[PDB]
Amino acid sequence: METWVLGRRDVAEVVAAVGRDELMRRIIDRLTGGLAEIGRGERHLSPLRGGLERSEPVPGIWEWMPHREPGDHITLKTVGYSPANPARFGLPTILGTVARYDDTTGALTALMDGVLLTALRTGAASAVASRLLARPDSHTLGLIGTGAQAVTQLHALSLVLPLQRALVWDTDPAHRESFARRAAFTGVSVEIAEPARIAAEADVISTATSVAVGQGPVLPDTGVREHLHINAVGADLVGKTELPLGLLERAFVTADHPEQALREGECQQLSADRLGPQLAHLCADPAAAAGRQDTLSVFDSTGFAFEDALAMEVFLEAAAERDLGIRVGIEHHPGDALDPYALQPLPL
Amino acid sequence: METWVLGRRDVAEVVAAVGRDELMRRIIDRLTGGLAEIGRGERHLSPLRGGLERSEPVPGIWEWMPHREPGDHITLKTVGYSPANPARFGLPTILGTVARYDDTTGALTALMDGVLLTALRTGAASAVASRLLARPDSHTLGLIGTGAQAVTQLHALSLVLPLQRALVWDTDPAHRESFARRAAFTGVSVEIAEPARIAAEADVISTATSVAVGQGPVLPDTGVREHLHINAVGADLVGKTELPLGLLERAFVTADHPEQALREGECQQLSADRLGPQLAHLCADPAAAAGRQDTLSVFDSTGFAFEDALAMEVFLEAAAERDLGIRVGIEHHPGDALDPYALQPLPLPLAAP
Ligand SMILES: NC(=O)c1ccc[n+]([C@@H]2O[C@H](COP(=O)([O-])OP(=O)(O)OC[C@H]3O[C@@H](n4cnc5c(N)ncnc54)[C@H](O)[C@@H]3O)[C@@H](O)[C@H]2O)c1
Ligand SMILES: NC(=O)c1ccc[n+]([C@@H]2O[C@H](COP(=O)([O-])OP(=O)(O)OC[C@H]3O[C@@H](n4cnc5c(N)ncnc54)[C@H](O)[C@@H]3O)[C@@H](O)[C@H]2O)c1
Repeated sequence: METWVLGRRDVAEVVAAVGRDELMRRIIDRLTGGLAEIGRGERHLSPLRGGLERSEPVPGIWEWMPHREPGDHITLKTVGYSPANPARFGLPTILGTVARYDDTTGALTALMDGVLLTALRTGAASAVASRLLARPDSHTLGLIGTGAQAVTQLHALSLVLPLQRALVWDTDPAHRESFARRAAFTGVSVEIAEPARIAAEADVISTATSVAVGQGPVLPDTGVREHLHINAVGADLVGKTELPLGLLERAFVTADHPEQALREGECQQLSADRLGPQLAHLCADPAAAAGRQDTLSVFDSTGFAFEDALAMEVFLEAAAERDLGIRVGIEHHPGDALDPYALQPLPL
Repeated sequence: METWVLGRRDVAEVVAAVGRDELMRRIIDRLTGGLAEIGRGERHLSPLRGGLERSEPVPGIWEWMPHREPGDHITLKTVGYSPANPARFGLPTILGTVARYDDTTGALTALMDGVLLTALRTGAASAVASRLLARPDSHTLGLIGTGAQAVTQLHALSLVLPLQRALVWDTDPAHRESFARRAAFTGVSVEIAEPARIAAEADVISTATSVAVGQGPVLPDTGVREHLHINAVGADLVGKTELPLGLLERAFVTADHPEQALREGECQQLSADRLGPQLAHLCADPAAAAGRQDTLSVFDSTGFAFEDALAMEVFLEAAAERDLGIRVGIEHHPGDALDPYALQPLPLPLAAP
């Protein structure tokens, strides 16, 4: 009968009441379970996303990301990547919303912020992959790109690895200099370091940049620690990549969603037959993976809508428990299903 | 900064304030103008829609339909086709919503009902096509399928043609028997007739059925009037058609969106090279359909997002005039754009507890 809307105030209230670490852990755990279900064939990857490329102000994309859970509900995330937003408008680069529709009737049942949820599930996905593929004694995290995603990359990874420090870089000096402040709550010490130094000293790296098509790589084609694990998180336009080919070619590479990664991930640079097993496979059999901790690995992360559905369920469970959100009758359900004009009662 | 939400009460208030006839005329005018722009090369057809097919309890589909106006905004209609809804749940078959996103920032700026808007723009499109291709003195309308769309097909067509009566059929007796009451506001007399009589007597027909994949036609190929114009409106799943092949083969056929129609319309049955000029080309230059009023013609209608964007503008102009809708901060816009955790929860009390 009415759409449950959770906007920014309620989302803030969930975080305040649950706690950042606990919320992140719930999302890590949900994703881990969901990916293992996919890996056993009990659930299935989302369809490929689509989007509309926008050339201005600077090149970006607005995308739609559906996922169906048959007999239950459809999730739709709608999300912009607008890399001029922070400096031009004081808005995040990544701006979106997540909707849920009843699978049986089509009715819009819930709608909420996608900005926070996106950042949380993206950190979580890197944590799932890094727990499997990073050495368990990893002490140094490298971050290339210190914008929004970097915050939750650090946070999530601090929950699953014994991180002592983060070596960080961004092409924008103001964005790298403010990272320590944004990261303070994790307790991981931050040091600004050049990409060459990050590549050489990190045990684990996340790359999460707004680099343009034709502007990589964001790390040099260098020698790295033999156990290095990299989460390649930047992803937006077709053509956009962050890692040097010569590094990728000697890595074990696991995509979150192989078809989508081959279009918009690092796997753009590779043949399909060069890809290792997908992340869900590793989640269903963590022993396919553990043996790969000690050699070079890359998690090619594009994000996919099932992750959004799961993250949304975490928020919906917490909100329901606290009676958060409002109810809005958005869709018109006529008094007679066969009469679009049965709008009664008319106001005044 | 916040999303403008026009929900069910506000859409109702627009209909009440503007009136059903005027609202539909505005939408007719707006679609005509926009289609002409496409026909002139000033604007472009929407990308092909996407969807997720769903088999139970009866096969339907949930679709997304984007249309971008570069530098201004992106419209997205999300809409379900679920043809067990009226009998099982008392909900319309077609259920959806229309959203607008700022093209520059990606921000969700507006969200509104898509149920009414869809019915209105779908009637309007048949009026646009029928004003071009039906005889101006058409008096008898036929309707095959007398569900929700059939109401606005009659309404819209009554506004552009001197209709005196409607001959109507549905496979569900209860649905064809309630059509007179739902149509009464148009003034057009309604009589139930079988499809063969409709085919023989109508000057203009609209087909808007929930017929299943592969289970057409819904109208037989038997002795039609020479000048008949048909709006083929049913469209959901790939494989769904309503008209007989033999009829289409001898008609002048115009699609609203050729590539889309070739996928989901009657044009599934035809080759691309056998289509007439698309509807946009006819709106840009009505002479491209010179003479076709007096011979067999088919408008193959599937719907496309630009139509929703134009209908949505009509509603937003009316709702802005009357200060309608609510404003809801749905998207999180952290004070520091690079800090997803820069949230602002309500402040805790200062005073001793
Ligand atoms: N994998 C996923 O699931 C997923 C989800 C959300 C976002 N993303 C992607 O992550 C990327 C970053 O998003 P964000 O929200 O952090 O954006 P952001 O604008 O907040 O941060 C991006 C940072 O990258 C920096 N940068 C640009 N080019 C660089 C380079 N060559 N080297 C180092 N730094 C550079 C920018 O100055 C900026 O600080 C985008 O590509 C986005 O689409 C991926
Ligand atoms: N072209 C467009 O732009 C557009 C837009 C909206 C809806 N549609 C489509 O129009 C069709 C009707 O939608 P609606 O909202 O009116 O649905 P509805 O369920 O309200 O009505 C459809 C009617 O078709 C009847 N029917 C089923 N099979 C039939 C047959 N063989 N002969 C006669 N009647 C039959 C049903 O009993 C029902 O009364 C659907 O395919 C829908 O997806 C098209």
